[PDB]
Amino acid sequence: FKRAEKYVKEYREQEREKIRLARIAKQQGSFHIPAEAKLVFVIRIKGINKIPPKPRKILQLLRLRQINNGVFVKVTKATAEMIKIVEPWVAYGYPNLKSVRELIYKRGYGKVNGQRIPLTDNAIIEENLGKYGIICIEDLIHEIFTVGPNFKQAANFLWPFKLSNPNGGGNREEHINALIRAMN
Amino acid sequence: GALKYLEELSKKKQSDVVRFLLRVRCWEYRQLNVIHRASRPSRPDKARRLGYKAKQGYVIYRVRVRRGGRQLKYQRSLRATAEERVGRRCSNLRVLNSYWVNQDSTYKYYEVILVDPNHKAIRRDPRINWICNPVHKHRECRGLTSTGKKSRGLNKGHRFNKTRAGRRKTWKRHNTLSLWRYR
Amino acid sequence: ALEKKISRALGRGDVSNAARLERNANLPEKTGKPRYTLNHIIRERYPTFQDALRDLDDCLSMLFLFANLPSTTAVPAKMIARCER
Amino acid sequence: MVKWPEYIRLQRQKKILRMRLKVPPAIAQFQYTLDKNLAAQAFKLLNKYRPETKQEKKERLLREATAIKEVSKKPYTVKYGLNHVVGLIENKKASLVLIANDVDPIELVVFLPALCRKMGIPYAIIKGKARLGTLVHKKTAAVVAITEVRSEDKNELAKLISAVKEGYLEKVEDTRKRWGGGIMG
RNA sequence: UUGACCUCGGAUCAGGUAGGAGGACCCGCUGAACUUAAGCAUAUCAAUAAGCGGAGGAAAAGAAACCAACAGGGAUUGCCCUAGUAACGGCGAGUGAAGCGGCAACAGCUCAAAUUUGAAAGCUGGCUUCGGCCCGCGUUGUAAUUUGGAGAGGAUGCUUU
RNA sequence: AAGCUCCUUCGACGAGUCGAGUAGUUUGGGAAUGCUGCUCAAAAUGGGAGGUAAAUUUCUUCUAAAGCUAAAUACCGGCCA
RNA sequence: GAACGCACAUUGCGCCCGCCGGUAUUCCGGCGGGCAUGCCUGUUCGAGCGUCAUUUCAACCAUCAAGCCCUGGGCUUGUGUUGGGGACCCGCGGCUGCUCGCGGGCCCUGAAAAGCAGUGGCGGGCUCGCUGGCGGGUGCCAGCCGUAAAACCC
Repeated sequence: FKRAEKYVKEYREQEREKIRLARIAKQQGSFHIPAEAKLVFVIRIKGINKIPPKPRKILQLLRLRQINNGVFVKVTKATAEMIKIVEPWVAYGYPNLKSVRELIYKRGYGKVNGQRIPLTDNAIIEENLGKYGIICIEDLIHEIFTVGPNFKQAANFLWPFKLSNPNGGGNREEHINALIRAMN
Repeated sequence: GALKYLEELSKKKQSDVVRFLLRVRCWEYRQLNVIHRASRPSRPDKARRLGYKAKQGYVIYRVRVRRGGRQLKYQRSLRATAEERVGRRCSNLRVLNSYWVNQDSTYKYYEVILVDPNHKAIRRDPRINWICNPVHKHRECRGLTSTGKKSRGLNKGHRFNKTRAGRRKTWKRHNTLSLWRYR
Repeated sequence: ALEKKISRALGRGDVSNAARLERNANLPEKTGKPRYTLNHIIRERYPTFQDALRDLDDCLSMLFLFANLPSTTAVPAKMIARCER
Repeated sequence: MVKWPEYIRLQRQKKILRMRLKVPPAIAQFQYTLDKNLAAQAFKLLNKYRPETKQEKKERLLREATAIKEVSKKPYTVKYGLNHVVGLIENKKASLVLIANDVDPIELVVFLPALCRKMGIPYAIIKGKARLGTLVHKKTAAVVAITEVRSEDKNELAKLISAVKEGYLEKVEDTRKRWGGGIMG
């Protein structure tokens, strides 16, 4: 059974999201960030129950549906506009070397033939990818950190990470490290 | 505040509210033990005006007493019998006072406010620690409570000539032949 | 009993008393230190140091694996960092 | 068959006796209690105006002591205590009165709805003296009252007052006078 | 599902307390008969003895719902006279006070009925490095203020620790 | 923290208790002298007790139903002298 | 002995925590410390078809950014409004006109309320025709635009 205050709250959130989407669509999508491409970790948090169609399309294009899912994403103009669309549901920022290293060493899984296996062998990842230049796990570690042409296939290869629910641990540039530190 | 209203209500004991409440409570008390511990006074205005304080060391004890004669009438009051029975159950406490709470066809129910003389909250309070003195051991057995003071006729006036200072002391004083040295 | 008190404070709506009681509890996720004080038991079980080394074989094996192990509800992250350190 | 314990049987029979007798109107008015939504709104406001616990009071007093070692307005709180609240109602200082429905010596509160009606203070009967107790950091509370508030939610208090006087007082207005209970049928 | 409240219980849990003795005097409860009235039953014995319960170095009583009719007195107790008077009574046996007056000794107070409400300001325990820290009691009322020949609150100006 | 003074402000005082009827018990004491049991059951310029033929109950004097308290008093017992 | 782990007319018989001696972690004997009842305060454990609370009604725009101009003062863009009523003053669009629209100035009202709802399309949805393809109706759209056609969708 569902009460009337839930209905009016829902409608108010949907309306506020609708005006906010109209505001960002009307205004020219230029962030206060230099034109150089960067790298940001994105972890999506519980927020609004009902997702508008453009945010759910962007979240599906960024493959974030399940509970506590995280993905690294480039920073250029189009991706800046995409992450500015889905700001209230995601939290993003610059990761650290130990953050990505520990996060892939504790929770790094792979996708092939539409199924998700744990990273068990380097022979497994070499059978999965083969010939784009990656030869081990440290290879995709510094491929994620140091910029290169092999971002897209490596990001499509990796399952996104199902981090454990914390017990209490906008935009920021360095507090995300403590977040994934407590998220793991 | 509210105790003035409760005093005025307690003064109408056959009105609908008070009659209803008295009957429901009488039913419950009848099915309880003869002498049972009461968590709080059922008549807080009456207990408060008799010296009950919501402080550790103060205890209420409800007691039922069979009503009627002993045509020899018992010169002891039913309220005095109640305090004596409770005082024996709680032999470590001092009977402070007691008051009527209910009456049935065969019983009269009374609540007895008792005080623990060994609790430190009572021994440190100059308003109650007089009861810690050993001259107040079993006040209900020597006619030293309110019922005892009434039944011994301890009042001022010509109507209480033979009992105002003690009946037996007055009788011994009147029946003593005083012979002085120079007669 | 202190778990009963912190549950009472949570059910009573007192956030500050809940914070005080969880500070007093020393619950081993915000600290990383062991929940209980185990000085006397390990004193009575190990009277000298070479027995401590003999069990430190397995102890250090457990800890190195645990430092390379991830974190869940029963095994939080802070004492995993303490394992690493 | 099996035998029930004595005090459980006393509890259930006291239930049946208090619900199936011809109850006088002053006691039968206490069976009509606020709904869930209005109690939730009232407790939102009263949770905004809770008193301070012992720890916060000593902490604040230590703060003033060290500030003196090295300006305020009147505090606004929920007023509690039976004699204090009765004195507030009689002097027409209280604005809203919430009376618990399960005071075991019910004489302590039977005159309270009539008193609030006479002096003109809006009142409502709430479910649970333990609920009012949690609000004032005590085990129980027979009655609570709100007299005056900070500016930023005065309007809200006014609406709440109007709410009870439109949502509880007129639904009680005809049944507050009638005897309750009975086994007719 | 979880957590309060209330009520009723358990524990070889912690800290305490009661019982018995003594009982000359004291406070209560209960309670006779012989005897006198030259018989005897009302009465007397006697509100005594026996019996039961409860204290102390004293107990009890005690600061007027008193005495009085005054030009008034002024908590209680006891001594002297009042006084074998008043009063009551098979008006027989008899029973039998008190006010005033003189003296000994003198002492007055605490609560309930109030909203601290600009702040439960109060208290029992446990831990202690003994200095201050926790749990609990308590708003169905613990401190302060007040106790009706009073009192409160403001103002006011002296006088007190 | 405390006493006093002043006043265009206030001033809450004890209920199965008084009392009425009735049965015992007790007293010099049917205003029942007091107490107790049963039935009924109060008041608020109120209530209690007295004074008075005096012209109507005029007047007088106190506040019950909560509590503490030394001394003067008793004493075949206790520690002694 | 009030007499107190049970009995008591026996120097007998049990429970909990420890020790010593004699073949001794197993057997025996002895020893040390505890174990009565009523009640008060606290502690802990437990019951109750006694009893209440448990589906955010919160915050979240820029608390300043970006670009100009003469680097010292400003300028520009950042589109963000509860609903009614009135015994008034206008302006501008329309209508053959009354009048109706859009925008102002003056008041009143609790976050107040008792029919009056009408302006044209594009897409998607539903429906019914023809042999996935072709056509129209719609008090459907928590989808866009303003009549000219898109955007969005896949």
